Amino acid sequence: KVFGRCELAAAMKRHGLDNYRGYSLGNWVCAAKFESNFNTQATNRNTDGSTDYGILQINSRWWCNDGRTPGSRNLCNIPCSALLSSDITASVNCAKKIVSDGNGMNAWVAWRNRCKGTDVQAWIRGC
Ligand SMILES: [Cl-]
Ligand code: NA
Repeated sequence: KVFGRCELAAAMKRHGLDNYRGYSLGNWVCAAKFESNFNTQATNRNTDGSTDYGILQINSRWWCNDGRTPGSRNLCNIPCSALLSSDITASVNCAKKIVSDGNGMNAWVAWRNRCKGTDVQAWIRGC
């Protein structure tokens, strides 16, 4: 599915992402907008052979097993296919692991380049 902004904010809140590890909800909405355009089926192939999956574009080099990323790890203990459903639970639970791993939300390329250092609370305005 492709979420609307406030619909996704509400779903992320129901999944406990709001203020997770101190990151307010707007951070997560901004990250999803710029990673995937709020699209649970988004995929992106990288020139290192890894792929980014799902609404938070979680990458197969470290976080999920797709069977095709040489020498990679699977720290979320899931197949990457689980990140390509319309239910965001697997993405949220893996994001919670990622964000607790030692670099916070800096693991997300789109967040660190396009969200961090902006007024991210604006992403939940009107919701
Ligand atoms: Cl604004
Ligand atoms: Na992997």
